[PDB]
Amino acid sequence: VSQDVIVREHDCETERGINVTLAERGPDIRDAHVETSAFARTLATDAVDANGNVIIERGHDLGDPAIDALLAAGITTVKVRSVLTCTSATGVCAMCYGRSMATGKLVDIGEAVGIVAAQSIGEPGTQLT
Amino acid sequence: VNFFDELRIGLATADDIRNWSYGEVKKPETINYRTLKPEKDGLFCEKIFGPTRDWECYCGKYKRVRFKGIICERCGVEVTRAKVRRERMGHIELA
Amino acid sequence: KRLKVVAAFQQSGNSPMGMVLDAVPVIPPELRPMVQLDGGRFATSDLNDLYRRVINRNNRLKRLIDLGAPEIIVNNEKRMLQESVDALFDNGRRGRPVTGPGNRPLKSLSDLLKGKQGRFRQNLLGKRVDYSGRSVIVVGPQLKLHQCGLPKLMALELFKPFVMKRLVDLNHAQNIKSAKRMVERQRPQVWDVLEEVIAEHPVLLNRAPTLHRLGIQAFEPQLVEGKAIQLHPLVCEAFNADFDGDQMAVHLPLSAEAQAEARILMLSSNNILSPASGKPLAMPRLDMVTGLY
Amino acid sequence: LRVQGPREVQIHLVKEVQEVYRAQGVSIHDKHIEVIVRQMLRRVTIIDSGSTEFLPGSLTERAEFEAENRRVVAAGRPVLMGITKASLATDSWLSAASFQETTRVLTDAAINCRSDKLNGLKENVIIGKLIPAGTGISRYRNINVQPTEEARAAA
Amino acid sequence: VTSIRIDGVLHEFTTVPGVKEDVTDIILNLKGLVVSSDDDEPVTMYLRKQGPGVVTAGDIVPPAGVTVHNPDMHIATLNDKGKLEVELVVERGRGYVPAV
Amino acid sequence: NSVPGAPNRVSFAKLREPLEVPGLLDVQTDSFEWLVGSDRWRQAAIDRGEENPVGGLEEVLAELSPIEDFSGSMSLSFSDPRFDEVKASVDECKDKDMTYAAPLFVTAEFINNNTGEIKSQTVFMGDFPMMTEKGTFIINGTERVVVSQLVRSPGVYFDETIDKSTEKTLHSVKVIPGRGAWLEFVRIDRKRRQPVTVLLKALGWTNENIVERFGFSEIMMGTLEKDTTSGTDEALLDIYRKLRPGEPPTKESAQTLLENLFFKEKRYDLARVGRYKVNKKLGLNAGKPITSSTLTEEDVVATIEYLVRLHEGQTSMTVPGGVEVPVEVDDIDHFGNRRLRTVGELIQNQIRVGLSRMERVVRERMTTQDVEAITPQTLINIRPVVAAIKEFFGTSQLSQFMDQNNPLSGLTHKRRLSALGPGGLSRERAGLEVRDVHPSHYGRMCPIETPEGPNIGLIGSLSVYARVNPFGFIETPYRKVENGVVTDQIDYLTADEEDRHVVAQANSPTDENGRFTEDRVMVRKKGGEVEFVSADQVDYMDVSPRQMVSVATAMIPFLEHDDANRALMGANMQRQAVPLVRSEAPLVGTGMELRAAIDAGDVVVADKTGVIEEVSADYITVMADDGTRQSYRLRKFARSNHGTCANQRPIVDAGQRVEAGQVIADGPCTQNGEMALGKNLLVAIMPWEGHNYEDAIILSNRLVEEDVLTSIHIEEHEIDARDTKLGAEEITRDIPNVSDEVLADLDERGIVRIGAEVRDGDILVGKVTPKGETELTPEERLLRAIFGEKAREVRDTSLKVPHGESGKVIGIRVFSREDDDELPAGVNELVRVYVAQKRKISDGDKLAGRHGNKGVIGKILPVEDMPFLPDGTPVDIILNTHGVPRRMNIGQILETHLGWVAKAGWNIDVAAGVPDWASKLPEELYSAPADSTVATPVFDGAQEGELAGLLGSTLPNRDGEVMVDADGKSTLFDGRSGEPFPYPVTVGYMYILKLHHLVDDKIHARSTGPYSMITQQPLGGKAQFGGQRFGEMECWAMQAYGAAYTLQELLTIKSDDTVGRVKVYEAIVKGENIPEPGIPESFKVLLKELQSLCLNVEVLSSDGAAIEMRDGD
Amino acid sequence: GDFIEDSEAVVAVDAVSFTLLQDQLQSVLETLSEREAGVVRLRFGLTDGQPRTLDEIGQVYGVTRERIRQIESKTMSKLRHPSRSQVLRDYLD
RNA sequence: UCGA
DNA sequence: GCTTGACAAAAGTGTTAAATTGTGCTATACTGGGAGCCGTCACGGATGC
Ligand SMILES: [Zn+2]
Ligand SMILES: [Zn+2]
Repeated sequence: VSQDVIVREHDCETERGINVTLAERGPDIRDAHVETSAFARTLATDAVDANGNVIIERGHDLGDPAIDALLAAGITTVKVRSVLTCTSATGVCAMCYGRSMATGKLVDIGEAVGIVAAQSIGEPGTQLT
Repeated sequence: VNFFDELRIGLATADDIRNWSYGEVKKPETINYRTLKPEKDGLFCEKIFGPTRDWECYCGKYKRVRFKGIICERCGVEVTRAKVRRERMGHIELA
Repeated sequence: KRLKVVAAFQQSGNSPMGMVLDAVPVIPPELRPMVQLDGGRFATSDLNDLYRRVINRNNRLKRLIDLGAPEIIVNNEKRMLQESVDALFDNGRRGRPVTGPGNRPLKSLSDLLKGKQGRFRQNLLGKRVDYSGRSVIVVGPQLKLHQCGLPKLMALELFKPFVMKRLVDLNHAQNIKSAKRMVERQRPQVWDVLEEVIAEHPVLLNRAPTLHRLGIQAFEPQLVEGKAIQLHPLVCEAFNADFDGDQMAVHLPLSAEAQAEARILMLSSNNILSPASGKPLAMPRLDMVTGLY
Repeated sequence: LRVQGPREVQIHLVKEVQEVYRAQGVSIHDKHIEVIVRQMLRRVTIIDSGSTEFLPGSLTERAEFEAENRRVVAAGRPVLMGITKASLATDSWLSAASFQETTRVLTDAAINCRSDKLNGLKENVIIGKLIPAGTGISRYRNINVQPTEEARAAA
Repeated sequence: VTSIRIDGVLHEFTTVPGVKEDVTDIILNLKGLVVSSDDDEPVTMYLRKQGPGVVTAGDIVPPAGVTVHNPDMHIATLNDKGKLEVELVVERGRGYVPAV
Repeated sequence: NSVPGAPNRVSFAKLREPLEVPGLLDVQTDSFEWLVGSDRWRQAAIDRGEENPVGGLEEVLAELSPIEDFSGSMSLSFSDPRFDEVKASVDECKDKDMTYAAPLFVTAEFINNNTGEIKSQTVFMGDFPMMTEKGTFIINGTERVVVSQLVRSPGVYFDETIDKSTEKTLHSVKVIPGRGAWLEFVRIDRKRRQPVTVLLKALGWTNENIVERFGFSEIMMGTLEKDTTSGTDEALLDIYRKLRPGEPPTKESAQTLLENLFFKEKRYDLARVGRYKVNKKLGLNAGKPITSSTLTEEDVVATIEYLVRLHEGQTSMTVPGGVEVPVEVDDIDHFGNRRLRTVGELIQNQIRVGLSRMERVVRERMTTQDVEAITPQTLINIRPVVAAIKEFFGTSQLSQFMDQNNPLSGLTHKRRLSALGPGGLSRERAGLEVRDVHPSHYGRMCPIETPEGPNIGLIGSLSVYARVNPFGFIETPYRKVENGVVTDQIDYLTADEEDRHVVAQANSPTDENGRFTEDRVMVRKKGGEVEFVSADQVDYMDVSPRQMVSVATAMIPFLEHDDANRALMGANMQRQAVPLVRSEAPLVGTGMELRAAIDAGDVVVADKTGVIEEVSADYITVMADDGTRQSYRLRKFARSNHGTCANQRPIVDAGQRVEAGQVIADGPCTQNGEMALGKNLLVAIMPWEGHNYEDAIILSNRLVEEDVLTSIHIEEHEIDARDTKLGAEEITRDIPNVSDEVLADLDERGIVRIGAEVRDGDILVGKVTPKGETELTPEERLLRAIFGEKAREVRDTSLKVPHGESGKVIGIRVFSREDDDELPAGVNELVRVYVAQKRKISDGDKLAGRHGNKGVIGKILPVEDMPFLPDGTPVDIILNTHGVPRRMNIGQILETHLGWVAKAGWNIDVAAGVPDWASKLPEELYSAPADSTVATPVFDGAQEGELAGLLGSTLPNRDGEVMVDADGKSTLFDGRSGEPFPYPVTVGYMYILKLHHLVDDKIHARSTGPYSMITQQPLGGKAQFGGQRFGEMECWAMQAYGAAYTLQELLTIKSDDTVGRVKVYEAIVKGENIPEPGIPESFKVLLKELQSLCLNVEVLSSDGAAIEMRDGD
Repeated sequence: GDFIEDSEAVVAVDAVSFTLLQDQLQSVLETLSEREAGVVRLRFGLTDGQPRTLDEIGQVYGVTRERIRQIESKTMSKLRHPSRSQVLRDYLD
């Protein structure tokens, strides 16, 4: 089902995205899983604090160093660019997908991520009960 | 060539099947029990599916590559490469 | 739901008459081969007998019609022809399948495509390839991350055409015939020639089953004695390869594009991270853990 | 899906799917599960009209539905279908033939006189062509290489 | 010792008539031989034992300049029908070399 | 022990065996003797049992007697099966490729007293395969074994399910016959939608009788209240038409049809096992003579009563006029309801089919064949009878090639129990309920031993002390105990009978005089559920521990310290060992090796007390004290079915004295009468510089120099000279095109010379075949003129040794047609060459212990640099420490410590008062010399306290110094570095085995080779010299990297491209660049296949119209 | 069906060897009389593929069939002579 | 029927 | 350097004895097959009731 999905273009240029939990209700903390969701992403819209300092600009890789600064600013949510909102008439765009997990860098124009995602989900399936 | 955009499918009408076929197989015979040759007007018949040996008619009048694209008048086999036996189809006319 | 079929015929130009056959195409002989193997005994494809039942019953129907016959006999022959053509295209889809000796259902044209053994999942989505081999794997603790121990007999047969042209380049042998015989006979000259072509020529190692893309990695061959294969201990986590007797396969890229894809894309040193979670897949584990701890 | 719309179903699926994999200690990235989820909601039902051979109760791609719906010279709702039903609805008829239910896929394709553009990679694999991905993209394979005149002077 | 030769056997997997051991088991017993040679070039010893008894390591007649340091070693046991004729090649070297 | 030649191996067992291990091959021999009038089996049934024993043949002839023509005028009776001496000795059968059988004689009387009476005759059915003394068969020269199938016994078994409609429980009933139409409760003959009350009116039951039986607990009364019609004869017309509804039913035909379908013995065959099952289970004919046919009515009346009784829950049910029996649901897996079809019975069913297939010819012959004078000679065609036998021994899943790597694998194969086969479940059809061990498997089937593949739970090994019933239900021995005192009585109990008693634990305190010493004792109830009771209620007791575990499982020392998983691997890998050149018995091992070795049949046993007259490698002769002279020929370097060596060696001295049952010559894997599957090596457990990593193993080079791990492998090659269509095939030295140098090793006949060496590609046997017409090219046939070598009419077809093997030729076997011999039609000369080789232990070969530890050889270091004790004695194997704790098999450490304890002599001080560690200590075991053998029975073993105390012992390493402390660790010296290791390491003597998985067999390499005919892809397997399969999942990994050229290369020019592969080979040889790939041939085949289905398919260019791949597309 | 190898399937080595064999014959036959080389080409057919006969070769060169057998024998002894045939020994088969 |  | 004529072998070649091959025919009266099938499991969607 996902084998025909590849990265066609660099950026789809759309402004849509989804929200990430990112450290909820602490302290008086953080979140159990921020590496599966927030990490490796790319910021959809600017992340601003209460007074609007605009700490992290759009398109940042949202690495762990960026998460610490976001926590220090005190914002509990960030709208992130995802493949669900990506337009990209054919395939998907590199900016919406995110950082290549193996490379640690951005996704190349040739990467076929459907088969990679299928294997990423299927391989651990031997450990389920 | 291995560069063609699309491949289309569909239904084969009785005329399409007749145009594919190089002849009607009239007998349920495979090979002679003695000579082991492809007996005529059956399955494997060289008159339609092509020759067993490269550039050879069934009776052996034309054994050489000088003449190709010709059909032996006696045995009715076309002189060409034996690979045509892979691509050549027959047909059965139903009653 | 009935409209979809009625509309399908309306949009295209194919007449619905195509659903009834006035003629049955015959598959070429070489695809339904009849050949002899041991000492004259024969083996043939099932289609020939499925075709035989069709042609036999069709001709018997012509004989009944010319004589003239009661409808009981003619109609009985017609339905027999109906089931013979059915058994040819799809055997067992309607009623009991046509069985051979010992109650073995005959293979039908539809059986050729379907299933794990059909043309698709068997001979299309996968194939058996040349320039390949296999053997057991042993630890290669002294190897570099990009290196792998390669049995010398295996590499000799894998690179055979290359070492042939090399010892023909050199005067060790004349023309190509003595070169092939010199490789097959193991004569010691070719060993020094094999190390020459092996140099910086990558090979692909595979450990089945392949769950993710790291199940295949490129390495630089190192001629090694014995019949076993030396694998780097760090890549074991990727292949999930235990040293309890696992077998691995080797493939040899040929064209320049293939060799390039093995050096850049598929090199072992290039992929050290799991392309799923991102955590490093090749890291010190087991003895190295307790060794450093 | 009937309540909160398409964008929420994708959030619910990824949350539930990741919850099962997290229970066993398996850590994957949500982007992977989103790649699979994106393929389920790419189709829409056609309730009425279509204006041109778009039948009611039919599942057609959203993008292809948006282009045909222009026709200024059709109504439907987004759907949610399993991966099997989606991969069987692929525009490539021989890609579905090689996947599952080969007999049913073939009869339907032949009745509709379907045509396969040979776009996807599974098609190019079967015919022995270069898959349209990785180094097979229309750009990379056409790269031209020449030595710079400044460097050639050295020789 | 490098190679051995027996008149009745063409290979190692056959039994000699009238003896309790076989050629393979006899060779496994001959591995325990401790010989010393002063000649670089190879030389051949000889062993011939007829009738019943037990063939030991002292029954070999050594050529000039060679000796056997453990005559008590057990080789084979024969009976009235048993007859053993074998010649062995003693060589010079060091370490371990497999069968050539 | 208890065997005359038994060596001395001290056992730690705290108990004494009340029962000896029965004959382990009895399962095969007893069933076969029952089949064919064996007077040995005749006595068994006579001494205890019925006075009318009936052999398997006699009972099937009783079924066939008589044969009548339906007119009643004449009849054909069979009787008196007769057997004569076997045709040839098994050795001559295995040599000549002929089955080992004995003729069969019978008596057939043709009686027609309507006309003039006819006469009798003596008939010969055919040569009948006979089981050997080893429990095997010889079929067409190959040694085979008939396994024991697990089938569901005929009978009535009821179950309860939860309906999807409501939460209330339901009960479904199913009667299972052997040959019946199996009506189920009320679906009959697989006809759905059936009422309950139609059967009574169908049987003719009066309406008042239903109220009496079914009136209690309502139920059926309500079912009888709602019905289509109440007519007795009307119910017939209603039900008779439901099942068959075709060809309108006749009135008289429908009445007796049910009696024909069920009551009749011809259509519905009452099972002799089911008759016993249902009669006593339901209480019918309790304590009455057996051999009853299909139940008339009463039994069916009890089934419906049992069903309604099961709903009410009443335990005690008395059938009207019958007895009372508990009412409860049955479990299918309980061995009382699941029986074992033995070898003799499996063959019986095929003979029955052969006789039934014959009567169709005899019935059709007697009518239309002449008249009055025909007699059995006229037409009795035994071809279908013998065909049923021949077609069974081959092609059948139950009859398999005897698996023999070592005498252990052969023995374990014969006692195997598998549920799959004809009349049994398919592997995919089998659910997970059968695979789980049932509480009734105790002492009957071994729960540990089974396959790890798809066959888990279906295949099992019969237990040690268990034996099979005449009905097929496994029995287990037990020691009856009455009133808290163990008795000398032993009774064999089977399933249902075992649940009616409580079973004491084999391990229990025992006073000198004998009794229950403890106040509270263990037991296992009918659950089976463990229970703690008192001596008052105990009846039966286990004869000993290990009653359950099989032979292979019982051979693992310290079995109780290992997990079932690794124990299953250890037991399975024991049958995967290989015979070594000199097989030495295990230093530390359970006492099972002695008994199991002599019962495997691969050793030599003396059957008469006396004195040996002569000893030789070829044969041994014994002179009995009664004056007779017996001889035993020793199998010498015989090729096993799997390729191993069966060489035997005599252990006896010429002037020695033997005793009945004493060992004489050892087998392939044996030492002095015990099973020797491997060697005892000095093992230090530590990680060594990464060369032993994740199960990898390192060896000492001494094992290669001293051959301790060396094994012999023999291979058989075969070719025939057949009459061809164009002439006759000739075997000779005349091979047309070769250099005279390559044939130097061939004799005049053209075969290879015995004793000569060979290598891959050499000519073993030269042969030739005619060809025509030749039709030589112009280029070639120019050299024929210059070099004057006439092109031969014949084509060269020779026998060449395949890629990657070598050895010396052991022997030759040639069958000429000139010499009479025996050969099938068309073949003239048949020659077989036997090549063998001495395989040293090599890097990559698989070694494994008995506990499930396995791993390849990562490297072999020279003896100079290896961890060695202060002795200067280097170790042998280095095992990775990280693998021991995780796998949950700690027994290997125990036998490693005990292995060192038994290697060196050990002496207990004992002082005056003895160490308390020895209160329950071994008896008179305190002392022991060096290199002593010790035995640790499974569940009566050497305990932890004893092991620690045993470590303290004598350790005189040439001098006074001891090399192992009480903790079992020694300070090793690195031979490579020269300095001692920083910490103490565990060293000892373990027992490891060489496994049949070897690198020389598994290594495979290919560049170009044979291609498939329909599709141009290469083939699989090393025998075909095929290439590796690049599959669907491997293509996914190739696409994930995003490499298109590597993938296209593999699927085009590497495999299916006809013109591309030859051009690529041309480019590599010429040094040019690799050309551009083409279209895979299989795709063209795909288009042609689609066109055969009448699907119009066209590959078209983007511009214009379609194109053609070839003549058609 | 998967165990039957195609007998008529072309082997790579023999096919490549046939080309290298054609390359070698051209060089050997190239050193000879242009009229001697023509007789050998027509005799065995070579380029044409149909082996001719002495009389057919006699009409092209305008000589009797006996004169060609003399030419055929002289060129054969010159071909058997080792300078030409030393390289073709490997091609016996 | 076995090996991972 | 090539040709001649006589010359034997080979290669066809036409004609006849032969083997191989296909079809018909047999006259007491005989008239509806027998084979078989037990141990998934979960699911979807027609089709049948
Ligand atoms: Zn995007
Ligand atoms: Zn012709």
